[PDB]
Amino acid sequence: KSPNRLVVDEAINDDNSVVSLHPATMEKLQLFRGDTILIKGKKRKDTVCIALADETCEEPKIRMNKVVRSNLRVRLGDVISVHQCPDVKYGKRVHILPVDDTVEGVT
Amino acid sequence: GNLFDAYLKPYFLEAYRPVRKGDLFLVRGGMRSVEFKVIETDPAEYCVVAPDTEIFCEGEPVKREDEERLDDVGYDDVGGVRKQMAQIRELVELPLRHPQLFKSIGVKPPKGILLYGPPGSGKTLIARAVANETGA
Ligand SMILES: Nc1ncnc2c1ncn2[C@@H]1O[C@H](COP(=O)(O)OP(=O)(O)NP(=O)(O)O)[C@@H](O)[C@H]1O
Ligand SMILES: [Mg+2]
Repeated sequence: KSPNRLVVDEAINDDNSVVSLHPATMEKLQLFRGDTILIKGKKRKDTVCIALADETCEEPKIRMNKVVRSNLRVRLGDVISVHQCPDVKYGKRVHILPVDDTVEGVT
Repeated sequence: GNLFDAYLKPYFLEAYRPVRKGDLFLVRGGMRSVEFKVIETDPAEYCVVAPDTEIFCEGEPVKREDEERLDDVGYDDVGGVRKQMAQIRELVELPLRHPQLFKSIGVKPPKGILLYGPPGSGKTLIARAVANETGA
């Protein structure tokens, strides 16, 4: 039992960076709205996402889209840990590539 | 018999028609269609037939040599269906002729087509025409 352990659920917004948390839980954890946080799930995967306020959600739950859940290897009903990380730094360079199966054809 | 005056002379007498070596042209008459292959032309492979031009058709029949039957069913052998045939063409010709583009786009076109109508209205004819026109 910890204040940062929350049960994942379906989200409203489909963006891959927005994560909505109940304002009560954010105030409990002292989290600034629109700031960066880190989420850890199963195995050893973790992600960095920007949090936002959503009174619709419940305190013991957090809402994420399928992209973030896939990155975390967590299905619905699992529990994830959230940690404040406002010290995130802007990146000078990012090397990104597509996937073969999804990009088949179009070039 | 005298195929020349029967078929070719009416076909060339009026209009000055272009001709190219190796090409087959279709002449309709006598309840049948006859395909004539241009064995040779002068002064070059491309020529224009004129009234004074000589026509030689005393040779033996020539083999088809992998040529397609010009009497095969096509869109010109189907009548009374222009809207339906247009729909069928728009559904079929685009993917079959250009499957690479469709598989690259990612959109899934329909595959199930059902031609329903009274007997004698086509259906079998339309499918053969589409197949022959698309080569599928
Ligand atoms: N719309 C049409 N235009 C031109 N010729 C046609 C047309 N409909 C029928 N015919 C001719 O009539 C023949 C017989 O009709 P066809 O379309 O082959 O039968 P069907 O519709 O397949 N019969 P069924 O499958 O028992 O309902 C054709 O092969 C053509 O020679
Ligand atoms: Mg039939």
